[PDB]
Amino acid sequence: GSNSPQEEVELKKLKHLEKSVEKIADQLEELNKELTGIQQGFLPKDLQAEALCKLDRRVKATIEQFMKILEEIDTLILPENFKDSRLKRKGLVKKVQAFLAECDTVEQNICQ
Amino acid sequence: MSKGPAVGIDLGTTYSCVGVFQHGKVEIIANDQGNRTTPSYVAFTDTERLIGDAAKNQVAMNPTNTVFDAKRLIGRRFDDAVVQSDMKHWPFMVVNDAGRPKVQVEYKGETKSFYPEEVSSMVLTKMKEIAEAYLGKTVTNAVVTVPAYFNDSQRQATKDAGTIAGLNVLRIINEPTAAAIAYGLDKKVGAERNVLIFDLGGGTFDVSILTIEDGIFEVKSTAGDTHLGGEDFDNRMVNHFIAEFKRKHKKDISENKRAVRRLRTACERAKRTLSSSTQASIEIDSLYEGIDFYTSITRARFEELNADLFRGTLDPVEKALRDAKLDKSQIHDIVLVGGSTRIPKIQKLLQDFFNGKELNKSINPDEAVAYGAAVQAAILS
Ligand SMILES: COc1ccc2ncnc(N)c2c1
Repeated sequence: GSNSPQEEVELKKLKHLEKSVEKIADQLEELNKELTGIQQGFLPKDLQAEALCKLDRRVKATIEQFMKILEEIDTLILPENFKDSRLKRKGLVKKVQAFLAECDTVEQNICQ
Repeated sequence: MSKGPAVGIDLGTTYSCVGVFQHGKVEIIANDQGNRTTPSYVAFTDTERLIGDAAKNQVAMNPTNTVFDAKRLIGRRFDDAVVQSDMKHWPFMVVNDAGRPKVQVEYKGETKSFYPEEVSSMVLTKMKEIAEAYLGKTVTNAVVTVPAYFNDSQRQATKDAGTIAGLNVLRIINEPTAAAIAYGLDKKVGAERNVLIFDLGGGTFDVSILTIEDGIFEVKSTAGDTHLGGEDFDNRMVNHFIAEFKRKHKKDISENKRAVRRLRTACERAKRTLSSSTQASIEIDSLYEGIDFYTSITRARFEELNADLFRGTLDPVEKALRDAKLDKSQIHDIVLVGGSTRIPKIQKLLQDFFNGKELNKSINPDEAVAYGAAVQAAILS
């Protein structure tokens, strides 16, 4: 094996980032449930549109938190020999981008 | 909380800084987020009002209701050429109230307007609080700085912002005067000294020439560019990288706002690296259409991309010397202020202009103006 103590520092940074992504992802899931809650709820059609648009501040905050994670990930410089670090970084960026595309779907379904 | 000392405040266009003289030294005070400078930003939302870091951190979420650049409006009439040109570029509204400008926002679901001095009073309240949190004592006395070119109305409106914030403004002093005080240029033995202050930071470029004689400061001339700073240097790097992505991948990333933002954030940080290293590396995974962007830039390439902008900083210097009726050989002291003066090419262009004369630059250039204001606040105590 060629696994170095230096790579452990980078993997520890990436784990922390994966932990923050899970927390933002939990907020996106609570927003998805609240959106469904309005759609399958007791309010009439007009008040439903207003309740849905009230989630705009919250979806924009989730999008912003995911953008700040990408910016933090973009500060990392990982040598070619840091294979596990590079695989973990790429997997995290792709995961965040798939979450960003779900946020965009929510944005396209509110305040229309 | 018992009574505390007097502080010095640099109330800047995009950022503000507060310092205190204690134990024979100036200490620049960190804010609640551990930052030695605080954004001159105020945000209005559906539930609250936010100041500093908390306001700039949500600008992308709420651009229309987040105010900054109040200093560009303070003490001005609505029909001022500067107000008219500037507003076109701000996401927030600027309205006319009986000849005076007001920022108009949506706050707690209502349309509300504020005068520039009310916005600046909120930033000053935050600077006051920052000082109090560190000292664990009440802060009332302050020296607040203004540009040397500010007129009667702009100086009075700044003083009113201090008054509304509950501050006893001991003195309103010019930013180049505070920078000269920071380096103790007024304590040097001899005859009259001619000082040039080159200030490149906050998004503004100011050149001032002063004369100091037995503790008395006189402004001889001012010159510069109101819209020149680090963002312009970052923009050139963004343009360069966008062109590079087209050459390598035959794809245009410029219409994707998130890809441009990721590239822009990494360019700002690479620029900072290039002030102390000769090369910077950037790695951005899945930047656009799943393409990873791994690249580098040398200091020399960064200098070539900004060559006209860097060279152009000398025109205001030439102009300032002409209006002061001084030759460049008559300048006793040159002071560097503002974050962008850390750029080695700028320092080189200025030193070569003054035929190899050493520059005053040991004080953090982002903090130098607050440093001088803190010393002055202590001398006035
Ligand atoms: C705040 O720290 C820095 C460091 C280098 C820099 N180099 C160039 N421009 C800056 N504003 C800058 C700021």
